Amino acid sequence: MEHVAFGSEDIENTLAKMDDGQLDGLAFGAIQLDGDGNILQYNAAEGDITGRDPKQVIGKNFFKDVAPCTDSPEFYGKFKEGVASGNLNTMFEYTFDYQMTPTKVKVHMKKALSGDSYWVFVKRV
Ligand SMILES: *C(=O)/C=C\c1ccc(O)cc1
Repeated sequence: MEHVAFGSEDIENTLAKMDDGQLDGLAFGAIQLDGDGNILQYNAAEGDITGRDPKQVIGKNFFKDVAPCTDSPEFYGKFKEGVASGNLNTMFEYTFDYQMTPTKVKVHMKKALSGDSYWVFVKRV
């Protein structure tokens, strides 16, 4: 497994050398989003969590199509402000109840090394 801890202070240099294949090795759910909210990478751990099929989520919009739960000032509002400022590093708890049993999760959003690209990390609590 990829021995990287949730909430690490350097996760972005770490998940830079990783391919999608190496991303599944993560002990937590990893989601990469472009600046518009579209999904570029989805990890199986995220899949084990949300039940969504990684292959069928890449290319879609997280806020609009896949996970309407984050369409609130408490998640999306933070993502949009983070994109606008070009710097995001925030952690919080949330509920994912769209087309699924209400599952309590820990969320960590951070700006990736790359210019317009953002990480979403999730792990059950
Ligand atoms: C609300 O967010 C429900 C579900 C959900 C589905 C997929 C992903 O990635 C997160 C959350």
